[PDB]
Amino acid sequence: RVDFPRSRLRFKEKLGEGQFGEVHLCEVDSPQDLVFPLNVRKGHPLLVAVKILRPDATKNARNDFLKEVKIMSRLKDPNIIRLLGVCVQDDPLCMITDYMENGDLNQFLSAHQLEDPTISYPMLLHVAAQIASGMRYLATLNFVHRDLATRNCLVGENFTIKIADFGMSRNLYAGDYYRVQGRAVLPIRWMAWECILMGKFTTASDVWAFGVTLWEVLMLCRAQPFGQLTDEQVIENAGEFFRDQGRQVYLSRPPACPQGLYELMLRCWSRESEQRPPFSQLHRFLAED
Ligand SMILES: O=C(CN1C(=O)C2(CCN(C(=O)c3ccc4[nH]ncc4n3)CC2)c2c(Br)cccc21)NCC(F)(F)F
Ligand SMILES: [Cl-]
Ligand SMILES: [Cl-]
Ligand SMILES: [Cl-]
Ligand SMILES: [Cl-]
Repeated sequence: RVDFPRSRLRFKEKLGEGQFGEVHLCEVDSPQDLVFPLNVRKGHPLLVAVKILRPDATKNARNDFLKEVKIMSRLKDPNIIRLLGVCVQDDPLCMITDYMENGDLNQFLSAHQLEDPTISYPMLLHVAAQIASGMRYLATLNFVHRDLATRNCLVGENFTIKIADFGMSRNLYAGDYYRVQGRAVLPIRWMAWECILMGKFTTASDVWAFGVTLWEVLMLCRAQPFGQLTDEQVIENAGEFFRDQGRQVYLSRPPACPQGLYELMLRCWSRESEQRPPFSQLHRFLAED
């Protein structure tokens, strides 16, 4: 219940610039003194990522950061960001996690093509299975992510995946969010129809977003969901799911995706939230395959 020693965090480079803070890549000085679940290979650099709140950030930003610490303090799964430690008794407030050396999954995967930098079909399924495993864990906690997408996943060594949540402000992904003055920013292309129409976010809407995330993976992250349709058309499509007159449209089957796997995606996009498969089944399907 004690702070990680802030003085042992040695800056190396900036990983991200946020509205109210920054994420740094740091080395941990003399880490064997602290093992704090640090995974140290003797005499090698222990690299960590540190999310830091600017000390002069607004009171509201500090309040939101303190709530994030509370949420993050519960998350203990190999496929979700895990806290190695925090520095919160004094400023700047910080949260420390393992460094994932290959960055976000969208940028990582889009450099690859399906093997004839390549990636095999079984490896794509292994990536997707890890995401499903992380979401399965969140579901056991009754924790709704609300923004699952490949841009919010991180890649480490050997295609290991962890689910994160960068928020909605990065310029690189601005086109993935729908902005209206005075409203929440919304990842409409990943959202179940009931999220769009009623603002109802649940584990079942996380399953829908998982279907879209799986589609992205099988597209090698080289296409945006519903990419030829306008934001207005995507919102209109949510209405068609509600109306249930056969005019709703779905993401198409990726070239890399067999029909059986596409049918799993379609189950994730069931109109009725209760008919969507649970993450325990999605993981089993993908891990067997
Ligand atoms: O994970 C979170 C929220 N959260 C993040 O998103 C990040 C990690 C990713 N990030 C980065 O800037 C970045 C970029 C390249 C990187 N390489 N290696 C690490 C790394 N980080 C944003 C900040 C973070 C840290 Br750090 C500490 C504590 C929480 C978080 N929430 C859990 C759930 F909701 F999703 F389940
Ligand atoms: Cl710091
Ligand atoms: Cl863990
Ligand atoms: Cl390809
Ligand atoms: Cl591979």
